[PDB]
Amino acid sequence: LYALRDHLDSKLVPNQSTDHTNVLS
Amino acid sequence: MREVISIHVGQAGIQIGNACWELFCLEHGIQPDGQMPDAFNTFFSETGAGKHVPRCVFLDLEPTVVDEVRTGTYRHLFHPEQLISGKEDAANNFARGHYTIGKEIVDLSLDRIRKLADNCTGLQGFLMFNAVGGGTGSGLGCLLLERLSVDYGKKSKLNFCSWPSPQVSTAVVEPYNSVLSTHSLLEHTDVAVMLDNEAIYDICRRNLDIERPTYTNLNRLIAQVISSLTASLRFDGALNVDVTEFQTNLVPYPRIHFMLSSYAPIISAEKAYHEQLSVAEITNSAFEPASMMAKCDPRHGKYMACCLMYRGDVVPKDVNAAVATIKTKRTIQFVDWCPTGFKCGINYQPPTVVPGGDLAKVMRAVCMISNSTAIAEVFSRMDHKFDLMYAKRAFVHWYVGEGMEEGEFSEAREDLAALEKDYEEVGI
Amino acid sequence: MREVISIHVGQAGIQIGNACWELFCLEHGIQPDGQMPDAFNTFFSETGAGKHVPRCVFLDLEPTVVDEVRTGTYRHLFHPEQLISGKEDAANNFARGHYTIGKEIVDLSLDRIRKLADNCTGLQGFLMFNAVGGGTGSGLGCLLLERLSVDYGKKSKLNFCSWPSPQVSTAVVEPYNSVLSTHSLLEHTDVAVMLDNEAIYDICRRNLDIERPTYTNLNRLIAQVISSLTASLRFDGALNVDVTEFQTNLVPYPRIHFMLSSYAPIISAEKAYHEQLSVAEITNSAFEPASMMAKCDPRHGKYMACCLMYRGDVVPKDVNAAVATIKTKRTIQFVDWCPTGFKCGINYQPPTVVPGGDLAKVMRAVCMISNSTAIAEVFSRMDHKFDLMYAKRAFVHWYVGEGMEEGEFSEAREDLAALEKDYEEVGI
Amino acid sequence: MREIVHVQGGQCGNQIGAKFWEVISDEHGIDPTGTYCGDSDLQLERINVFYNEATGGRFVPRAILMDLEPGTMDSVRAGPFGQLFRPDNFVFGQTGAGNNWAKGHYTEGAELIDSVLDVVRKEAEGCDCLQGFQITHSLGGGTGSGMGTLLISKVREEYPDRIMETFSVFPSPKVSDTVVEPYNATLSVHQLVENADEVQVIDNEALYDICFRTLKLTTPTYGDLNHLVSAAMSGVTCCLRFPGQLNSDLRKLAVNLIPFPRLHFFLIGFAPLTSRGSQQYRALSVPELTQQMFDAKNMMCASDPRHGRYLTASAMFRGRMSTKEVDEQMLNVQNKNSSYFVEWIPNNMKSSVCDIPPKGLKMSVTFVGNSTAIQEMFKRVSDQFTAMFRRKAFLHWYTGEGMDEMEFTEAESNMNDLVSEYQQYQ
Amino acid sequence: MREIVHVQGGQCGNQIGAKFWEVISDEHGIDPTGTYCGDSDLQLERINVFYNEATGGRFVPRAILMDLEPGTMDSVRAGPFGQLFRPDNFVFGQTGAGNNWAKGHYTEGAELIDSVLDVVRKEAEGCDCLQGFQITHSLGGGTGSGMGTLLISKVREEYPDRIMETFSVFPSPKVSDTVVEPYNATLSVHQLVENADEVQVIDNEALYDICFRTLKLTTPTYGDLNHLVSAAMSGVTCCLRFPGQLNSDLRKLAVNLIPFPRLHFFLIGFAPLTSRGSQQYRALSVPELTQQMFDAKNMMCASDPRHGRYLTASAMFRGRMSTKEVDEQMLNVQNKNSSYFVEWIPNNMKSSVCDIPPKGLKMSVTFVGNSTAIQEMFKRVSDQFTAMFRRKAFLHWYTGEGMDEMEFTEAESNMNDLVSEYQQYQ
Ligand SMILES: Nc1nc2c(ncn2[C@@H]2O[C@H](COP(=O)(O)OP(=O)(O)OP(=O)(O)O)[C@@H](O)[C@H]2O)c(=O)[nH]1
Ligand SMILES: Nc1nc2c(ncn2[C@@H]2O[C@H](COP(=O)(O)OP(=O)(O)OP(=O)(O)O)[C@@H](O)[C@H]2O)c(=O)[nH]1
Ligand SMILES: Nc1nc2c(ncn2[C@@H]2O[C@H](COP(=O)(O)OP(=O)(O)O)[C@@H](O)[C@H]2O)c(=O)[nH]1
Ligand SMILES: Nc1nc2c(ncn2[C@@H]2O[C@H](COP(=O)(O)OP(=O)(O)O)[C@@H](O)[C@H]2O)c(=O)[nH]1
Ligand SMILES: [Mg+2]
Ligand SMILES: [Mg+2]
Repeated sequence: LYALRDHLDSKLVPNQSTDHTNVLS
Repeated sequence: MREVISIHVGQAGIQIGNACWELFCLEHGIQPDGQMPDAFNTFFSETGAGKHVPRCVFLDLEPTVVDEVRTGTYRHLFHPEQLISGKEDAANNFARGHYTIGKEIVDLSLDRIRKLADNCTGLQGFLMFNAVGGGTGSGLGCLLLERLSVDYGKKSKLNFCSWPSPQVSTAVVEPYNSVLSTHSLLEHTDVAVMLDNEAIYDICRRNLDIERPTYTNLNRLIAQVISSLTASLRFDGALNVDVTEFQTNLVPYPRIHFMLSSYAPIISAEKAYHEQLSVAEITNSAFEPASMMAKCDPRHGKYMACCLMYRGDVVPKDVNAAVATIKTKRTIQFVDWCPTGFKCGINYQPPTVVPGGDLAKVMRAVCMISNSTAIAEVFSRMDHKFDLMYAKRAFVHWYVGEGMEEGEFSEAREDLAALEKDYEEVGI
Repeated sequence: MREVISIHVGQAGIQIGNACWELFCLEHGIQPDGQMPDAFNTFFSETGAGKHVPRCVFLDLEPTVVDEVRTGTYRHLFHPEQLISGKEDAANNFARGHYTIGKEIVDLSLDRIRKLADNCTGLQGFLMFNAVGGGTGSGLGCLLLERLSVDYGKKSKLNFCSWPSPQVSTAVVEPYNSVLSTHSLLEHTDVAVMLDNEAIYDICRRNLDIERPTYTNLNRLIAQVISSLTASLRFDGALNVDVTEFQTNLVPYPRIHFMLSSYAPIISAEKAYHEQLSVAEITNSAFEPASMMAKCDPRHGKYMACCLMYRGDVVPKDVNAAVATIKTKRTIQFVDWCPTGFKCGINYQPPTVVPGGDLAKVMRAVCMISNSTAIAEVFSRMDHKFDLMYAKRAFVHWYVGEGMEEGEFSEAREDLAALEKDYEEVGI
Repeated sequence: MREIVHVQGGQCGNQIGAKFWEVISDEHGIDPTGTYCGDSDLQLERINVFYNEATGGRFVPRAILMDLEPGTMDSVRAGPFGQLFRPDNFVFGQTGAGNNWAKGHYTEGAELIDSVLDVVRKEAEGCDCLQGFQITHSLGGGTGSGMGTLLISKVREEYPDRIMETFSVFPSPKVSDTVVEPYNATLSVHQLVENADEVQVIDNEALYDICFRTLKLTTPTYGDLNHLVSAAMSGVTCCLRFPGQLNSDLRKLAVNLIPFPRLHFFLIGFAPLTSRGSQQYRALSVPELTQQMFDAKNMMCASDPRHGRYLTASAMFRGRMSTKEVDEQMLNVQNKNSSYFVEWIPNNMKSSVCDIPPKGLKMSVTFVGNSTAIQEMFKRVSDQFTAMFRRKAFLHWYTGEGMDEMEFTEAESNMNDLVSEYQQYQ
Repeated sequence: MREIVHVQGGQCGNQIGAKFWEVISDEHGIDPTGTYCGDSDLQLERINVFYNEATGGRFVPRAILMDLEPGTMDSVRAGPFGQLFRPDNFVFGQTGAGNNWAKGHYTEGAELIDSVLDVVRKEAEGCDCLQGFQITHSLGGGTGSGMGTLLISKVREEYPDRIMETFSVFPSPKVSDTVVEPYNATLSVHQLVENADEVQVIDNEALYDICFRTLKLTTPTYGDLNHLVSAAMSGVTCCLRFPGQLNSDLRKLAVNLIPFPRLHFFLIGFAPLTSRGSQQYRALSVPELTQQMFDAKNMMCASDPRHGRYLTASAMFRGRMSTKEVDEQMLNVQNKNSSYFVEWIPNNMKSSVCDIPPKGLKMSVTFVGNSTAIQEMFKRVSDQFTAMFRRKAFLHWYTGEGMDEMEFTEAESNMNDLVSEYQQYQ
């Protein structure tokens, strides 16, 4: 039914789900 | 258990009809014979062994538009008995399309739609499609609407009428037809949407970089608006805004039920390459004061209640951000007795594009229907277009010559004046 | 994230931006289609799956150059609605570009820069490339500052002006356009520099040792000095300062915002061979009075504030050593009330070289913007040329009958003259 | 034992409670097919609080899906864990209460209220002695706020002494859909104050503040949005389903959080809440969790606690942790924020510890607070209401269904009296 | 225990903490991945001073890196060892205050200051009692000098009884960047003198002067100047975390170096600072390192101490030493260089021997000397201010955004009374 608006961007623990500089040494 | 009956009356009613059904057929994946190679139950039936017949009726007193689709490509797509061809045209007469030859054809129309209504219980409303500037589209549509109010008095009616334009006219007696029609349209339509033709013309200019097309994408652009409005009925969505709530959600008073509409993006392949189409700017272009299909500048108009259907890969979160910038920006004035006035209905399915058409494939699109006091200036230039035609009784001689009584035009003018003063007291 | 929008008024402004945007395409590695094979976000937006579009608008009244950009190889690099063209030339008239044939195109270009600005938050300002003597570059330039200043009242503006040059002028009525342009340029821009044409012509005559270049050879130098100015906004550096710091470090009074510019080195393939381009060498050469980009000798003037942008493999010690030797030198004179007149920003990413142009691959380079009291004689000769031309109505009759009254000419006279008295009173 | 019967109403409610059963079933060890895995007696010794044996070895939740739009529970069936509910608990709707409180309470409020009350009794007296009624619904929708509210009336008039609570969401201050928000909210809050033991307040964009600042989320979803309200929804009753050192009850909270019978609106928070940049270097200790109940950005409700004083706060800790710096951590937060607490109640804060942590974690806490911050939301819907009556609009289609002008006026005579008894106590 | 809460303001402050945290982490034996290695009790014996446990065994710095431009801490995070800090302690500005004192302090930075105040009291109150706050910044730019002293100003009021440790990088005399140097420097120093308990003066070309003349560095970058001051922070707080024969802390320095409260501006030397050609040629003992300490060529303030008298002096000795020679080697420098010390304080001294040196070295020293040599620096930033100010220089931005002419006049009165007091004590 295309549950994209319920597509989990979280896991079992609450949180969420997984998605230069030249240093002068 | 969930459906809508569509009625297409008038010459422009048929042409907006076959554009809507060519779009819905390729949207459902059904074929011009009726069968695929439960979303279809809101616009079609079953014809036995897996086929589908549309829930429509086509009505026109003049036959060359009805037999045109009877001979064309959607011959056996439609059931051949609601293609109600008349005998002779009303010839830009409200009076002829309502009094002389209407009574021999509304008996056939109401008997057909009686059988169309009883195919399923749980009907949601009606889809009127007509042009009000002409004779048989306005007159026979008004006659058929009055029978619908006295028979199905508890059901919504969703009129989609092509109101005449300030410049593009292609008739003469449009002030006579539209002023006479809109009184009996007012107390018999539950919910109605204005469409001025040249407003589609200029947004074809700036958004589609086409210089001058014909009526075919006049009607395809409007058909995408119809598809996006009823996609909450049809397809599964995140937040569904059905017709039975959309009727009672935008309309604040029993008489102010005339609304504008806009659609964004209507963008060709010229510039779909060049900008992203995300909610933060599609809503801005939808509220852009030259993008509606009515040519009613709302900068001196005054907003009251708006309805937005986001279709595609749309999250409510950037919807909330995009509507917040509409609220905070000063150029759009919402009325001082309605701070929040917004709908955000979300559908998962992206809008479909006709093959070989001038539209381009977009991820997301917003359909707008909004109530504003701007529309008082639309009906006031009908007042100025009509009052000096009626000043010394031009073209009335055959309006009354068929059997209509002089003086009902002037009480209709009292009804238009009652409508203008209503829009002034709303905004104050 | 953060972005800055460029605007290009006049043929000279669009041709400056033409070499600018082909240089930025090399710098960020994008092809002319816009699609790469996040440092580009200050000049390019996003589009689709990998395309970028510049935040630029190409505004002329003549279509012979704007349509020629559309027809050329950089067609789909720009969004087609960002290139706005008119109908007919201003034709070296400040009256036409500001009053008569400007009102139908300022409102259209304002819409395009509106839709280009609300895409993201974090804007620093605007970069307006324009000429002065041209009718379009002064006329639409004046009205664009007038509209952008009153609604974007807290955002910076960068008027890069191609001021008329001393020996050659290649125009007749251009002293009229220059005084009228500064009538409104003073109260509406934030940072402006003068880029005189024969100062640049002299640069490419004794640094490139080419004696008949073209317009594109100068526009490569202007592209290089804009790229070296805004390289802090794009590439990470040890000491980075950008548009906000320019508006607060180089313009100590609100009404002195006229600066010079220079670059170092500007060397050909054979001249890169025979010297190492040390930091101290490319600061002495940038501070050479013959190296300035406005025919504006600082030998008989006093420096007021200075800013240098070191790009490439520059080290933070010899930026201090080159500044120290400049302080010790007596030929360069400073102002008494500014003991610490030096600002700089160092960057790592060296200036790129166009393959087939005229520059050479350099390890390091210096950009320059310096405010001084030496622009007093630059505008005092625009005073003198305007005197004997405005003695007895030279070409005045077509500015006064075509949009303005007589008296705006006189008002522009004390507006530029009060800038001369402002330049005199600061030094003393 | 004692069993909580769950009623789930509205489009918003049927998605909230679906994630509620998606988070309770997988923390109790039940697969979506109904079987069990997890080989622990702690997950099974009290499973009758929410489930029922089906004499096939599976557990069917004691949930009642109820709605007047037939697409909402259509998505529940298609979704994951969508084969737990009995089809006989489902009651459908075809005419649809279209974002309309009036037609959802009376016109189609009659032919479905007889059936959803049939289904609740044979889920009620079929047990030995029930305990309470949890109801997830919305005050912004039409059938979530009207049709579910008539259910609140009919349950209490049969069962007048049992506890019941509503995890209700509220209309939005900033970005508002379903434009008759004060109409739906305030006609329902009269029935909420006279006919409900607890009402816990959730704001949609306050949850947006949770995912924006304390979660660092770019584009979260209703799955996550209902997940962080089902964490506290789990936490209010997990101490009932599980043992602990100092156990607790819904009525245990009720007696010592509600001071006086008409104010029972609660302020629900949950801790901890981490990002990728808030999980690795962060100590998970009780003094670190003390500040996350008393953090306005960690609040699921729009009411800013700094603009009020907590009448009575309570916390439901979970995990392997000592019970005492529950309480001197609640003592020093009371002592430093003395001006943030009411003065005429000594030792305002309640503490309780459950000996089962949330699954996958080591420690959490669910905050419930009766506070005088809540009047911010109660006065914006009040004066959004008063702008819709001095010119009579949008209610003529309420009067056409029976909702005449009489009851709207005392809907405000009890609403401003509700906030007057709030402010007269500070 | 005693804990330091570190705050870094500005691009200078974030880079100077992007070298100090490295030189203090490897002193504690901490990997960039936060895991300890080194099997020593003494490194972990006081790690709570500058770090907090994360309930994972890994230690997070108690720093708050903060300014108004995102390019500074993105380069810190991308650089080595920059992962140790929280993105929660990182606070972001997007528009940026560009070399502007006024809009850093009043308009822009005050918008950000209510959220970075949240993260600084969380690192403050999270322990039982803090020792003090260490704030490193520069007095030349906008965000590090204008709003950098705003947080110096406000931490005075809620935390008055605890010490205020600050490093400030003063403007350079002969070659200075950031054209408005004295407007940022003098308008910051008045808030920096009644809201900071002790301030250390570091000058940019004096760091260069140590590089070219004593280190013989052919190629010094900003990282080479940054090591010189990172060793100065490491020595001054070494005895807090690491034991010794004679203890010393921040208040130990404060009560012995300030006799009069309006003067707390300190000179810093660091020894040994060897050119590596003669590193293998130089003996390492107390009687050779003390005259490297008392030396103008080893001064990271560009003031010759021979143009003044040492009011008070101190030395944080470090290493396996002899704590007799800790003190007659500075007895020698007092009774020979008699004129270089003040007369009405007999016995101007404090040695503070700390047992554990930096790794490899057997001896090291940071030197804190409160002297009237800084008179030349305060006069020089004064006449550079007043030559500009007499002709209204670069000021219409400052006045137009929330300041006026009046505030700059007492900015020079409490600049000038610092010089007038140092001549009273001369
Ligand atoms: N949307 C739309 N409007 C049209 C089209 N063709 C004509 N119209 C408008 O319709 C108005 C008149 O109505 P008609 O299209 O002639 O149809 P009618 O009202 O039934 O009148 P008849 O010609 O007698 O059938 C004109 O003023 C046109 O502006 C069309 O193809 N699409
Ligand atoms: N540096 C530089 N200067 C140019 C260029 N093109 C034109 N100019 C200058 O512009 C002046 C001519 O006027 P234009 O700027 O072309 O006039 P305009 O802005 O197009 O205004 P209209 O001619 O009315 O359209 C000459 O004096 C040139 O110095 C160019 O490509 N580079
Ligand atoms: N948290 C949450 N809020 C929701 C959800 N669905 C809808 N809402 C909110 O509820 C309001 C609309 O209520 P609605 O679902 O139409 O109630 P209904 O009339 O009973 O269908 C909107 O303002 C949304 O913010 C959901 O799944 N989760
Ligand atoms: N010690 C040190 N000084 C620096 C560094 N970068 C710049 N400076 C000095 O500080 C001045 C610029 O200060 P800046 O960091 O821009 O201050 P801000 O604008 O407030 O962040 C320049 O004049 C430099 O001399 C650095 O990395 N380390
Ligand atoms: Mg026709
Ligand atoms: Mg031109």
